Formats: sequence, structure tokens, C-alpha cells
Amino acid sequence: NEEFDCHFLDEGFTAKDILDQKINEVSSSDDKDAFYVADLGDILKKHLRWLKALPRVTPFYAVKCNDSKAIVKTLAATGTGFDCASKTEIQLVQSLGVPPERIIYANPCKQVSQIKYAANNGVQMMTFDSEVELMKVARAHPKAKLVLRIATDDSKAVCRLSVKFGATLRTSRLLLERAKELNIDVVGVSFHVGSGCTDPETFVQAISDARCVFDMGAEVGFSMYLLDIGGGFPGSEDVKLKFEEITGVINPALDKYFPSDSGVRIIAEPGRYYVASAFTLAVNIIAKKIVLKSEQTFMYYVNDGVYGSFNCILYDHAHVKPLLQKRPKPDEKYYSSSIWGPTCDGLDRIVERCDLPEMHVGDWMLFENMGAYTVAAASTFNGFQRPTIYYVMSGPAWQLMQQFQN
Amino acid sequence: MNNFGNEEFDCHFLDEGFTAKDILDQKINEVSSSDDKDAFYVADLGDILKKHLRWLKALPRVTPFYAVKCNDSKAIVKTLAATGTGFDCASKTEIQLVQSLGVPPERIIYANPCKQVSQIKYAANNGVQMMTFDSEVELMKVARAHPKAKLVLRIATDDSKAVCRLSVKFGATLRTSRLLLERAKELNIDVVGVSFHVGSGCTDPETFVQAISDARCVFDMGAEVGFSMYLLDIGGGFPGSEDVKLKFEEITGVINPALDKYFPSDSGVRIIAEPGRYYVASAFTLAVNIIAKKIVLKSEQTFMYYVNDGVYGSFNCILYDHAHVKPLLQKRPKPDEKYYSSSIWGPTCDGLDRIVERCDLPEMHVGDWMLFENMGAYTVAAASTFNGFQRPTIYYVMSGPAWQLMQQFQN
Ligand SMILES: Cc1ncc(COP(=O)(O)O)c(CNOC[C@H]2CCNC2)c1O
Ligand SMILES: Cc1ncc(COP(=O)(O)O)c(CNOC[C@H]2CCNC2)c1O
Repeated sequence: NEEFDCHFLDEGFTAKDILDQKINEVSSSDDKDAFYVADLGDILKKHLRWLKALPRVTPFYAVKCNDSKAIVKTLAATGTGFDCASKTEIQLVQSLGVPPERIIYANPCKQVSQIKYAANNGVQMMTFDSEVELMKVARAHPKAKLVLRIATDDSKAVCRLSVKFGATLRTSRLLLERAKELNIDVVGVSFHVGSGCTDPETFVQAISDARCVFDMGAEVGFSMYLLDIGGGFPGSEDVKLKFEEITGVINPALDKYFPSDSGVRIIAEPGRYYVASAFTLAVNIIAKKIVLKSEQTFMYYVNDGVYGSFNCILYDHAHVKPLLQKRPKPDEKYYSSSIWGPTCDGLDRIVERCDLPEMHVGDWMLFENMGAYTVAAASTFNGFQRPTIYYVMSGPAWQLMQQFQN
Repeated sequence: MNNFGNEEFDCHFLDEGFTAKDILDQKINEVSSSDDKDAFYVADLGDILKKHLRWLKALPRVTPFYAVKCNDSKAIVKTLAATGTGFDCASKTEIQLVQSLGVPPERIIYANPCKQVSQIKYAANNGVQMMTFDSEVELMKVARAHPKAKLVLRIATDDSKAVCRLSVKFGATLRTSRLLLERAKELNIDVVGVSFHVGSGCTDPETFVQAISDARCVFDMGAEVGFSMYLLDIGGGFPGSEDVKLKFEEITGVINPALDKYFPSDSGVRIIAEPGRYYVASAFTLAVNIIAKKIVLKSEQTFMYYVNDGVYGSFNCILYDHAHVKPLLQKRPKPDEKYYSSSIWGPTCDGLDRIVERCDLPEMHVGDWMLFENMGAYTVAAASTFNGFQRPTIYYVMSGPAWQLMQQFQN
């Protein structure tokens, strides 16, 4: 089974070269299903980079971003924590041998039976942001260590009047007092700035707000020690606001509001940072139409779409950039083109308009940075199966993973 | 009510005097004093049989080929196969599903106009001869991978009033249709008919008339080039519930005179359709549990309810199918009871996983149930397990008389 099958990446070869090779091998096979190449070594590189940029912050990987068992196994060997949102994710993490103290149940609104599942399996730390959640915890997991999730302002959000998660400071005070009444232990504070962060100062504000709630806890008699700064960090360099800019703004704020001598323990919940760039998707052009506007335009149909990997266009506000597998000659002509998914849906369209050389059925298109919120949310609408994932890892990357295990 | 063994093929008896609603009530009452309150469906296969009887009555000249993609539940396909419908399959997996249930290939149309070559090869290997197409490259692929196929030319329609527009993506113009027929003649490929799709969620029935007229024209084009055209495929778009402005019978009352005018029976034409949501929409009712609750003060009281199904699950139809969902209470509320402005949210971490932005509901509590009717079409077929949340259990029910009706259809 390919789930736990990993291939060697030879010296001097990158995931890109492996992609080229696999494509050339099937040139006349006629079996040209879409497929992923996933470089686990890129995940190890991301971990080293995190250790360098955020030395005070323990990463808890957000399983929901991509729950591939190979990914979770690699990260567990690396020694990260895991942020789990449901019973199934907890089951996945524990099946790989991760002890419960490396799991945070960071879902603020949890079904009671799933809270009980967490309690049965020793997962003690959970987040919350409402009084009803406190009632549920008191009845189903009374010895849990609760982390109060506070609200953060996203000025760019589509729905700004109705925020799904996060308590205001005013509500946070009442929640701390209520938890004290119910004899429930609150041990920290969490927040989530969001993937669509444009200004790193948002983090500063969140950290400042977190400190405020910490002070409230001290007033009510809690011994607060856990600060969870959430996720939202970029997973590729193809972004305006790069990881290191964010961390360069975060670390002084952490030192100012949560100095190390205070005894605070700082964690994060990065999802896309670890996995986005590790996965590259190859889709095959399965159909083609030429529309005359005599300026020629083209419609290409590929065998992955908005019901599959490209659901990220709708759910994750993703902007995907098609890349050519075979290097184009410098002089060849480009045409206005659209790219469509395989399903019956007229809205199953990947790219409305782009410039491409004339391509043919059987040619491949590549999409980089497809690791995050792509396969995790794919469906089998129309009966189309999920692309196979080929995991690769070089020898030196495996050695680095061994060093992390030691 | 509890499934034992396989969910797919387990069916429960629906006793005399009971409706699917009563089964929902019973299931809810049965788990009233426990903490396992996962979301679940009640699927009344008898409603599907009723829909088939209604179709036979309203469109006696049109053989239905069920659009498997709308809801690919094995129980649904088995019931319809026993009923004797055809099947419209969009991929190798759907063909596999239909054939596994024992349906012969002549009751399958591969009505995907833009097919991967290996899937065309699969269709050829398993005797599925009839496929649609709307482009020259498709003719090349068929000539190379399925040369003996019977092709149905899919034409464009003005579906501007339809809820789900398909014509931007699929369908040849009449001008293109002439060239496609001539090209098919060059390649020695047999074109046997014409198909169209007015668009899912049709709002104006006159579209069908024009579509049928266009089909007649293409038929005539085929006759000019030497094809003997006999198959007319009028697609889908029919409503699946009575909760719509444009009801099934108005559409069929517009379709039947057009069929008689442009395709009289004495011509030898064979007329089929590809209804998806018509057969299954109202057969499924979804019950979700309120798993979390927040009170927001405006003191005008407002409420946020969190349930254990969402936009990544069954309610993906809000995004993909332009669905407008109406939450229903298990017990019809007393007239005097106070209502509050309320929002309904899915279980996932996503801030946009929101089912209902604003509605009026009495104050509800964790453990209460909400019902969503007419959830059969384009709901489970496109659900994912994002965040690790599992698909709702489906409980299939069927009364004795419904089974008798199915037996009559099978004979
Ligand atoms: C509570 C919590 N923790 C971590 C993450 C992961 O965020 P990343 O940006 O680092 O991956 C999340 C993510 N929550 O929502 C992001 C969704 C919204 C659309 N697709 C991604 C989280 O909620
Ligand atoms: C070719 C073809 N045949 C039948 C159907 C079924 O249409 P119904 O309206 O009868 O269910 C279709 C539908 N195709 O896309 C409609 C999807 C898109 C979003 N949700 C519905 C079809 O294409």
C-alpha cells in the first residue's frame, strides 16, 4: 500500500526531477492519472527552519491541514506535537505512537461524545471559548486542562460581524470566573491570527491581548502557563509576507509580554507551513476545445478539479498557478486559455484565463505548493478517485530525521 | 432503529401508517438519554419508487436514465435498477458500480462529453457502447480507443435562467454540430443521436422547446451526411421536491407537445432523459445534533448553534449546488413561543463553515436535533471528511406496499 511506501531521492535530484522522470516513463503508457509527489525532506527542512526562527515555540502540527499518515509519522519522529480537531485525528495520531501529552484538542466547540473520547484516551488539554463548553467539560472531562481561545481581528474577513471562534476580553473575564466556579482548571490562552495575515503586527496585538487574559487569570486564582499562538504562517516563498518577517515581529513581542523567566510555555499550531510546498500535483490534459474569438483561444480539461484537489480555490481562497512540465521554447506563441476540471459541473473551472502555448491531450500541467487544504478536503464527486501520492525522501533527509529522533 | 452489518444494503421496514418523519422521531426518541447523537439520514426508497411512477405517468415516451453522480448510494442504484431505469454514468467508477449491481451495458449511457482516454478504453472493454461528445478531439480519442462506439452529440442550450449553468462548459453550437457530424463521417464513427441539458434547477420550461427544436435541426444535419439518427436525450434539470416555483408537471406539460411536434413517435425515435435530483432529492432527510451553543447580546438575545454536519459534509451543496437550506424543528413549536435571531454553524475549524447566516428559532439547547428535508441530491455525493468528521449514517426504509410496487416494476 502506497500510504507507507517511500522512495529514495538520489543525490543531486529534487522532487521536480522525480516528477519529470515519472512523466517521461508513462509517455506512451496511456495511464495518465493525476498524481502527487510529496517530498518528506521538505517537511524536515521546514522543521529546521522553525527551530531556527521560533526557538521558544514548540510546534503542534495542525493535522486537519493534511492528515496523510506518512506526514504525521515523519513529524512525530521529528518530535513535534499535534493539534487535533476530532476523535478521528486523535485516533490517527495515537495509532502512530504519539503519547497524549503531545496532543492538543484545539477545537473550541466539541461534541460531547468526542470530549469523552479524549478523556478516555488521556488527552487532557483542550481549548474553549464559551460557557456551554465549560458545562460540557465539567460533565464529560472534569480534570481537563483548558486553554481559553481569545478573538483576533481580521479586517479582511468576508464575514466580519459573525466570528465563529474566540472570546472577547470582556467575555474572557466571565469565562475565567465561571471556570473557577465549576472547579475547572484553565492553564493558558490561545489565539489564531489566520492564514490571510497581511500585517505581522496583528500577532503583536494578539500576544498583548493574550497577556491581558493571563493577568485576568492571575486575578481569579489560576496558575496560567500555556501560550498558544496558533497558525497562519505561510507554507511557501510565493507570498508577499514571508515566514521570517512574521517571526521577526513575533519574537520581540514574546520576550516583552511573556519573558522566559515567568515560566510560560509557548506553543503554536502551524498547519500549512509544514506541508504546503512539500506536495506538487501533476494533472493530465484529458480533453481540449479550440474557440475562435481570427484569434485562437483554448479550453483544456484536466483530470483533477474543484471537487478534488482544487477545492482549495473555493474553501481556502487559493490562487493556483499552472506550470508547464516541458520547458517552452522562447519564441513559441502563447494563447488565452482556460483550465477546467473533469466533472459535469459548469463551475468546475480551475483557471478562468491564463497564457499558455498550444497544448495537447496527454500533456501534463504542474501545480506547486499543493500540500495544504487540498487532499484533506477532496471528494469523489462524479466517481473520480483521489490522485495517488508518491512519497520521496533522500538519504541525508532520513539522517536528519534520525538526528531529531536522537 | 439500528443498522446491523452493512449500511449499504441494510433496509428497514416502514410500517403501515408511518412516514419517514415518524422514523426520524422514533430514532431521536430512542437515543434521547445517551451522548451518541451523530448526524444521520433517513432515506425512503419508497419515495424513489413514487417518483418513478410519477415519471412514467408524466413522460410516457421518455425512458429515464438515472444520473448516478447526483447520489451514488448503492441502495439507490439497486432500487432503480430493479425498477428498470437506465443509468447515466460519468466515470469508470460509476460504470463499475452500475455493472456490479447486475445492470447490462445497454442500460448505461456514458454521458460525459470530455472523457479520459483510459476511461473510454474501460467503457469499450466492458461493452458500454453509447457515449456523448461535443468536440473534434473527442472524436479523435474515440476513433483511437472505442472505434465501434455509438456517439450522441451534445448540443448547447440557453440555460441563463437555470440555477446551475452547464452550457459554458459543454455543448456544441449548431454551427459546430455540422462540422462534428462531417468529421465523424470522415473518421467512420457512428453518430446515432443528440443530447442536451437545460441546466440543473431549470427556471424556464421554454428552454426545453428551443433545445428540442435544435435537436431536430441536428437530426436533419445528420440525415444530410448519411447518419440514421434515432436517439434523443433530453437531459436533466427537473425539480426533486415540491418546494420549488417551477414544478415537475409544468415542465413535462411543456415538453410533451414539443416532443410530439418535432419528434413524432412514427419517426422511430427513441427518447431518453438523464434525471438526477428528480429521483432522489426528497427521499433523504438529514438530522443533525446541536453540539455547541453561544449567546450573543445585542438585551436583545441572539444565538449561534453548532451542529455536527457542515459545508465540508452534506452542506457542501450550499457552495457547489447553490442550495438554500431550511432548518426544521423536530417538534413543531407552539405559536406563543419566543423566537430569536440565530445562526447555524458547521463543526469544522473553518470560520466560513456556516450553514445558515440568520433565521428565527426558539431557544434551543445542546442535544436538540435539527431536520433538513430534501437533502438527497448533490449532498453526500460531494461530501468530504475534512477535519476528520465522518459521513452521517444513512438508514434506508421501505414499506411493504412500496416493495410490492417495486416487484410490479421488476416484472
Ligand atoms: C485553531 C487552528 N489552529 C491551526 C490552524 C492551522 O492554520 P494554518 O494556516 O497554519 O494552516 C487552524 C486553521 N483554521 O482554519 C483555516 C482554514 C480555513 C480555510 N481553509 C483553511 C485553526 O483553526
Ligand atoms: C450530463 C448531465 N446529466 C444529468 C445531470 C443531472 O442533472 P439534474 O438537475 O437532473 O440532477 C447533470 C448535472 N450536471 O451538473 C449539475 C450539478 C452541478 C452542481 N450541482 C449539480 C449532467 O451534467
